[PDB]
Amino acid sequence: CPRFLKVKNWETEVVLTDTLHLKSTLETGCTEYICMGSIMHPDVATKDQLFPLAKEFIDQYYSSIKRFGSKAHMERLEEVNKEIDTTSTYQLKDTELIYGAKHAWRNASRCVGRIQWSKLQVFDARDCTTAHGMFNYICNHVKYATNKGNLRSAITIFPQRTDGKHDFRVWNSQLIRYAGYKQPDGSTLGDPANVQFTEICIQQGWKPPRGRFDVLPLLLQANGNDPELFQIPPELVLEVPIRHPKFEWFKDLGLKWYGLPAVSNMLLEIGGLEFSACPFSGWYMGTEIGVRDYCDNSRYNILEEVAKKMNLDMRKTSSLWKDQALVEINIAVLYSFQSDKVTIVDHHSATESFIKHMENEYRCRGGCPADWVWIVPPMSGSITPVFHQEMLNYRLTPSFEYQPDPWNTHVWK
Amino acid sequence: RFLKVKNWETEVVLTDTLHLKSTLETGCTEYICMGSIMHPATKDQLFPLAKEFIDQYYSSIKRFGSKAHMERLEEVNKEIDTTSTYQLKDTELIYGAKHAWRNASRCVGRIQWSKLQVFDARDCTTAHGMFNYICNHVKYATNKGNLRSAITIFPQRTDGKHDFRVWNSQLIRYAGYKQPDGSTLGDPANVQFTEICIQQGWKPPRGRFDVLPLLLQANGNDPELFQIPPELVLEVPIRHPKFEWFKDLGLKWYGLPAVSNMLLEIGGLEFSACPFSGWYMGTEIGVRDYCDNSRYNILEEVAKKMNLDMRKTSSLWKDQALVEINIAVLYSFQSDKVTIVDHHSATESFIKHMENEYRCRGGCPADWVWIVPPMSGSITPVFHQEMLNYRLTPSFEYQPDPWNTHVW
Ligand code: HEM
Ligand code: HEM
Ligand SMILES: Cc1cc(N)nc(CCc2cc(F)cc(CCCN(C)C)c2)c1
Ligand SMILES: Cc1cc(N)nc(CCc2cc(F)cc(CCCN(C)C)c2)c1
Ligand SMILES: C[C@H](O)[C@H](O)[C@H]1CNc2nc(N)[nH]c(=O)c2N1
Ligand SMILES: C[C@H](O)[C@H](O)[C@H]1CNc2nc(N)[nH]c(=O)c2N1
Ligand SMILES: [Zn+2]
Repeated sequence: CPRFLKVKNWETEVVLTDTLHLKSTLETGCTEYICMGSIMHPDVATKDQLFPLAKEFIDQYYSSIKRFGSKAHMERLEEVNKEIDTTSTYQLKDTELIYGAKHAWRNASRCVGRIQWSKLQVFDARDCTTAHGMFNYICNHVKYATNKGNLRSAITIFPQRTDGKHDFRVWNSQLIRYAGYKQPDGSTLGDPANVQFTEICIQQGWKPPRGRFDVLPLLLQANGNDPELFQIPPELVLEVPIRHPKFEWFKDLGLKWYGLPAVSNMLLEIGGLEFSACPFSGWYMGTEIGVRDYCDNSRYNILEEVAKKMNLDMRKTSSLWKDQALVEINIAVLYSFQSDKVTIVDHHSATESFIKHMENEYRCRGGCPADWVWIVPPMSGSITPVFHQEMLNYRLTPSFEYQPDPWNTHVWK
Repeated sequence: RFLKVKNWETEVVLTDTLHLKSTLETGCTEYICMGSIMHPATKDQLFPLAKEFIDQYYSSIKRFGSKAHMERLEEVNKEIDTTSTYQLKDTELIYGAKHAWRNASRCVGRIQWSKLQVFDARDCTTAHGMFNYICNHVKYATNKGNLRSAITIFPQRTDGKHDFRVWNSQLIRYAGYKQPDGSTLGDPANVQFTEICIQQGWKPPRGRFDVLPLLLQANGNDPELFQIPPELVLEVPIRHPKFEWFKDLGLKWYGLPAVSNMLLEIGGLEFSACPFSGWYMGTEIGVRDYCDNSRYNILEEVAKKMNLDMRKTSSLWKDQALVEINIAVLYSFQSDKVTIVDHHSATESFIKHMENEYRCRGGCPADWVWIVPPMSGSITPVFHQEMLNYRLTPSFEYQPDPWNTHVW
């Protein structure tokens, strides 16, 4: 592979040079003959597999703190090595764990918000043993992160995988989500995305209110055991009713959303250790709710209903009645959130911030992996600075990975 | 391997077998992906390239291994042998150009690929002949508003020394003038080229929408200026359906989109001059041309007349300004019976086209980065459609700008 690579910005002619792609660890899916850049998704580790993985991470950590080749560095290596040799695994120091989680965020190519990567609160929950213990740690995460609307990014990290039969998993894809109920007539109430999971919850014992914005319970699995339901204290779930600064009728749509974006189905990998339960949270970009949650045809799909109340021509597609209703929904989402002092970033600010971030990364780190397909907002793309930015995408470790859905793999006791 | 693509909205899955047929590299490796990078012969090189092409021609017409097929291979062989190149049959020229359109991973219009009008201009020898050939393309392809797809093909490369090149990247584009005060009149994307025309003796009207003259190079010779007759250049006054103040903005665009700087490649032959044209997707003009900061840049101005709050980015004034600008663009073309496709319709057609391609051809290369409209992305059905990109041949490829390699 070639040493230096170039990326161009076609709006500013700025040309950056990427040396970091050389440290790529795993596969992208692409080959010389085919590219999978638009493809969404392209039993444990043995000793000899783990040794080099771990050393790589350690060396990396000691090169960050400017102690590479030091006495503490070589001594750490020998300790880690002795530990894999005898126990088939090892354990990360609190320092290593915190560096590793910040660095998996920093390396997350699909994430437009990584300018904040270094400010992340890491909650070590490796001492956990039960679902109640999990429910407790998560509740504290929610309360810390939410901070009364002044959100703060945090991760809570549960015990790492051992033999595969003793995983900790959060069964909810995200900590806070709205239920979805299939009707007998085929129509759906709530968030259609979450139907399968809502059914699981109901079978597992949940009594559903059967409403449009019913907050799902946590379903928590510890040490390989069957999952258990716990409801989140509603006082811990900050929520924003959606109104519009011009249209008085917009609140009549009875729309709200949750203030905390919190991913709980991804696997954090550090030094070859697998953290199968590692919920993290930040704050929302306006478009996530205004465009995807609200407007996607298979989600809340309110475009037609907002169009009606706007009195738009809806026969001709070229009237652009859809794009007009879309902008106005996203105007209301940013308005509601700012007026309740809940932290939220518009897609112009975020993309501008990210270009800044990327440039500093190229400067200081010799590169910054990025997934243009994910990075570019799902509305008004070309009018944001990232659209015109060339981005090399590759996978650096530590990283956040996808993992199978637990209800597909779990062995019921 | 077979590969699968899923649409995440409909959950439809398609199976790609076609990708097995490509050979050209994409740029990516198993470790680095360049899906967002814009720009990632001899007798012995020439024959197998020619052979594969003929093979798939005679396979597409269901006469594979025929006597017709066998002599063609023989004909082509003896010809490369004794001439270091070979000429395409007319049937093969037409197939090669339609199929190069068909393999254009970055084109959303490809549902139309087979209704391509093909203009053979391989008997051309001067810049004057080119100009006459181009005028005819423009005039046919414009057709009084009812746009039709066409391509014109000038003689193939031979030795690099005698290349045919249209120097305009597009047959019709507005001029760009640098001002003493730093700013730019006309089109800022064209400013260099405009000054190469002026340097060649073009008299610029120094205006915001001055059609640039043709700069044609024939057989490796110096380029020569030529004005397209105005009656062949259809343009549209851009006006708004509800905003009666919009016309006062002074916006017009040309009706005919026509890329003239690329390079058609068939059976290992290089047509360095092959202007093709179809019709516009509204966003091409409404978003990119008018609203990029390095283009016409009118969002500030429009949102002013629209009287929006322009103090904070989070009031999404740009996103409002943008939608109204694109409404006008569609409404102007439609009102003038000039062909245009909106991005909702062009995307639907594409998804339908993909279905067709998979169904009968086992795949359809697509560049998601380019296929997704530059506005309202996820409310079009292609945002949610997974696409595989790979380079099938014949293809349209890029080439060095002429003024970087030509000696006078
Ligand atoms: C601090 C505020 C943050 C903002 C504004 C932000 C922004 C975003 C956005 C808009 C997306 C796309 C979401 C989607 O389309 O589903 C995303 C994805 C992602 N973000 Fe962030 N993020 C933030 C914090 C974080 C943190 C704290 C982490 C990890 C520690 C993280 C890691 C990721 C990852 C791994 C993805 C990809 C998700 C997937 O593949 O499904 N982000 N981010
Ligand atoms: C007939 C109606 C057509 C429509 C609606 C259409 C639409 C589009 C659009 C919107 C783009 C993106 C270009 C940009 O944003 O810069 C594009 C690209 C492209 N189209 Fe089409 N097109 C049409 C006809 C054609 C024809 C006749 C050809 C060739 C025979 C063609 C081949 C291509 C190629 C090669 C690109 C890639 C441009 C590049 O790489 O710079 N298209 N098309
Ligand atoms: C950490 C973080 C910050 C931020 N601003 N946004 C996120 C994503 C939040 C989220 C919240 C949510 F409810 C669903 C999703 C993804 C749904 C599945 N995808 C693959 C189609 C994501 C995460
Ligand atoms: C054949 C065709 C059909 C159609 N609807 N649109 C096109 C492109 C028209 C066009 C016309 C034009 F003047 C410039 C461009 C893009 C120039 C390069 N970009 C990346 C900075 C494109 C071509
Ligand atoms: C098929 C395609 O990859 C898929 O629809 C992607 C496109 N880009 C995206 N970008 C973001 N940020 N989030 C998404 O869910 C998607 N979806
Ligand atoms: C860097 C990136 O490749 C560049 O901004 C691309 C993105 N997608 C595009 N898509 C179209 N249709 N036209 C373009 O010029 C671009 N530009
Ligand atoms: Zn790729």
